[PDB]
Amino acid sequence: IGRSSVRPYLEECTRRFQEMFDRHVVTRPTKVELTDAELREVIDDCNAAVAPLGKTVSDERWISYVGVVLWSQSPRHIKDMEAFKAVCVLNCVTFVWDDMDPALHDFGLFLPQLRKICEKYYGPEDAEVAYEAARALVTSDHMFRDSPIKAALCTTSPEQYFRFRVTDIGVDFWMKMSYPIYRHPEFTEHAKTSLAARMTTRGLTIVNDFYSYDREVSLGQITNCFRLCDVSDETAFKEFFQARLDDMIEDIECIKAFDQLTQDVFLDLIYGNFVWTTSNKR
Amino acid sequence: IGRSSVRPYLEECTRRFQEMFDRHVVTRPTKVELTDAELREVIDDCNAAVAPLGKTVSDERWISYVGVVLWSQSPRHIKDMEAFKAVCVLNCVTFVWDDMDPALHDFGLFLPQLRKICEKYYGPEDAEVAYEAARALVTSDHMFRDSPIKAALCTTSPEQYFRFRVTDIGVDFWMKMSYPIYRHPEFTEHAKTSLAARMTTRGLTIVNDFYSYDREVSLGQITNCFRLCDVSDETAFKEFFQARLDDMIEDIECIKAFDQLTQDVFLDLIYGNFVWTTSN
Ligand code: NA
Ligand code: NA
Repeated sequence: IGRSSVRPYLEECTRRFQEMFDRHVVTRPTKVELTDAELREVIDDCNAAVAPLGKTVSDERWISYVGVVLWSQSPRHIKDMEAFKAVCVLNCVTFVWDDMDPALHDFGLFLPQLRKICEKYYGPEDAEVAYEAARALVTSDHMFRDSPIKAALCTTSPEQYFRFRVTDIGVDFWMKMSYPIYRHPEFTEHAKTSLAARMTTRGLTIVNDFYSYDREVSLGQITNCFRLCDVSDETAFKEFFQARLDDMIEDIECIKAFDQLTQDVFLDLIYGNFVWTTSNKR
Repeated sequence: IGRSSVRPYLEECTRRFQEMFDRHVVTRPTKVELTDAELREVIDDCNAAVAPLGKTVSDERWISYVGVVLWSQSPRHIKDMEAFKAVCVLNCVTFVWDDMDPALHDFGLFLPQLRKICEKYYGPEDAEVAYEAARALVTSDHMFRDSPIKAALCTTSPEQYFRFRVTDIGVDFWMKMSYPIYRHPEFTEHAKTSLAARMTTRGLTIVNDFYSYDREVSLGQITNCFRLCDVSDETAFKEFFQARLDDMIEDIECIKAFDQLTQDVFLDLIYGNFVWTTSN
């Protein structure tokens, strides 16, 4: 990767992200703890869904995927643990699908597994909303592989890039499968209009992109907001990073105008995602 | 702000918007012609949908609303005229609902009517996608009236304002009811991810906001991007307006990376909306 690396800024940016969250969010993420029985159930369902694909995945690997759900949901407000388990399974199986060679992507085998998961854990209406979101995300992933549109949106400006990431980073899917956990009519509506996703996209994506940059550029991946700046130039990098923190701050201050429960969930998502992303486990 | 106006800029901004579309889109909108029978079918369904509200709407009002669909769809690519009629009806009855005293908003009576429209004109899955978009939009409006969240998103920055308008100005609804008109797999997916709405929100909202500004500020409505600048300050106004034209241009040039049918639809929507808005 040569000088296209954020390694020189890794510690300072980690410190600044945390400082920002401490100043602006205050409430520290907590990890939801599943019983051994609940985790086993989650993992069994994950294994079942990827079995048709001939994937064997260890518990260790599943638990490494699931941690983002354990850290980035909002334990204060959980009301439906069946829905919580659905989010665990769906998150994990999607990560596995995403890590597969796309030439092995058999949608005909995988999509009915997603449907079977949703029907197990959600009521009829919610199962359809979660399933459609999952189907929309994997379909978009397939459409945007080596696509000129992805190139155009990702390289034009931060505005076009984040617009693309509202779907691509997975947060619209996340919101559409997570609202049944909270049974909160306002949150449910913000999830369904995708306003929830639009509010949280930058705080999730900027953190994810920062910590994935070196790995991605080494693999020739273009979907990272830091590709819009000359990371090798400390002055240009610091300018850009400050602009991204300011974006995160503006979003967070606006999130604080939503009703209390909704803003707890949105902020626990953005902050919890950062805690997980930086964890030794991750 | 209550007595502000963009009247002094009306002619110049109209010319500039048109000049921009001529330079960046080139292909001009054309109006879909409904047969007499199709227009009567649309009007009859509109009337039926709003009848339970005790709402009496003139044919001329229906026609004034339906013109946005006739001008802003993409005639070169229309495949399914039943879907097209559904968008006519859904568009018109949502306008009428929007124009009513919200105290008269009986969702119990209105939502089953929207469901009936969707079930008449769309196949089963598309009927569900359209109805859910309609329901989300009208439920959103009800949640945001006088909400501190709307205030926050509309006054903070253009980024927050447009983010709110992806839903609030109706474009996500429009895409999710319009894809069955085209039956084009790529467009259908961009509509269902809402990328379609994200790409076209600024070009629709900046135009709608400019021409609705005087009416809206006089009614204390805060959902207008021009309230983010002092329209009484000519230099400030020109700077702001140029920034919004630059936003529209950037979205349009990015839209041209999409597949040809999809870009045709997106650009016909933004440019058609401008043509209808200026004639209505
Ligand atoms: Na948390
Ligand atoms: Na047109």
